[PDB]
Amino acid sequence: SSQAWQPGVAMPNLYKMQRMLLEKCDLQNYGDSATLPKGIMMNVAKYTQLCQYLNTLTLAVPYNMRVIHFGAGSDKGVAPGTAVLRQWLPTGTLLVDSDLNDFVSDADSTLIGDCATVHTANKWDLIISDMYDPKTKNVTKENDSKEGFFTYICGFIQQKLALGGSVAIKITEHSWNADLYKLMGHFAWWTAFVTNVNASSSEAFLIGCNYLGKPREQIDGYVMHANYIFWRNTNPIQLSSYSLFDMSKFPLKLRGTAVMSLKEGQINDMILSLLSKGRLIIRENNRVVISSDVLVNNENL
Amino acid sequence: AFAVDAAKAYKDYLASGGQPITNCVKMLCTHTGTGQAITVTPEANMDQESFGGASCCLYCRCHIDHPNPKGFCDLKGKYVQIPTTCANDPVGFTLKNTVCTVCGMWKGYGCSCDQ
Ligand SMILES: CSC[C@H]1O[C@@H](n2cnc3c(N)ncnc32)[C@H](O)[C@@H]1O
Ligand SMILES: [Zn+2]
Ligand SMILES: [Zn+2]
Repeated sequence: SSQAWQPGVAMPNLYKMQRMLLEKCDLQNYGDSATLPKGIMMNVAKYTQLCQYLNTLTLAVPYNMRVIHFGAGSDKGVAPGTAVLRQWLPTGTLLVDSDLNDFVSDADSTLIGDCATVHTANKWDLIISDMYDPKTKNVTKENDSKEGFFTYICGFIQQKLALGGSVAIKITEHSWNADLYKLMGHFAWWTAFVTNVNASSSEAFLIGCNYLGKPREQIDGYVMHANYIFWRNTNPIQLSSYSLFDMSKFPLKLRGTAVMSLKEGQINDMILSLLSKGRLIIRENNRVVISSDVLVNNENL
Repeated sequence: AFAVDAAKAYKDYLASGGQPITNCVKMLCTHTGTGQAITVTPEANMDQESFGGASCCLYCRCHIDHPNPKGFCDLKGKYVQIPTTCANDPVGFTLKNTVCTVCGMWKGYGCSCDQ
């Protein structure tokens, strides 16, 4: 359809509402590759389309915005996704990124280590994760909810995502977590978004739009992943790089969304409504302070 | 008295026919920008490519200290515009050329302050 001129495809609501059983993911156009513009890396293209899609949602965009990006390194030692995020986000946005393996980055600060070692004093307005372990792509094993970095991410969202904030967390057929889907029901809105450049992969970004800090909907994550796979299994997506050629409206608009430090007892239905519309961020506005736990060992004898 | 001269090593490597550093991060953009050399957002014009700055910095990419006395990097966290004819070697380009402190264009690749 006209989907080929979009940055990608978001899971249609009717699929979210089903009760499917989990099946294997078999993509009809599996193995096809999109033709990328000359000299553009897959991950620049993929992040550009992700950001083009996020431009269509009701993201809160305050002054002094704070964004953290997990899984930001590449096997090449650079950070293409960070470079796109920094291009997309308003100038001056504080951007922190992180990966297991060492890489060089345009982020304001970079932490190298397992994401479980990462701690921050402040809350965040946006969390992006491209974290992935290709060992999960084992078709010979049962496909169960994965923990590891997904357990970290769930706790990190509940502890350090500002009310009103948003997330985009990469999943695949085998790299997913039931609690993460359940946590999507704690946002004003959510979806699973597939980039058109990578439409032949079971990859999606699980996007939570405007965090409410409480369940708005009760989601069974095992079923929702089954619903997501059923959608992918029955809706081939035409590979497309069309949206990469129109960059004129790319930068995220600095909305100046209001930031307020509120205590729990003060969040009434009026606050919850503003949060739900991308019109309010709740967090302190203090300094951004991060750290990574380092395990110390002396292997001398 | 001893410090490694990475710039001279890369230059010599290039002149001996070495393959330029690869995987500099090229950005998507309109190519309707100002054309200035190093900017907070991609500013390529029709004759340039815009790149993530850290990925085009020899010191960042080689994991070595920056010549700056405070260790500050000119490129990290910014975007560098490279002439399309030189985009096969962004690291060599940024290391061999100079930005005009008046107009912000590359000397000899956009700076018209000598006219
Ligand atoms: C961008 S490709 C996937 C990225 O996720 C990163 N990653 C995978 N698992 C973890 C983890 N537990 N902590 C931090 N980064 C991770 C990998 O090092 C890789 O660079
Ligand atoms: Zn540098
Ligand atoms: Zn000049």
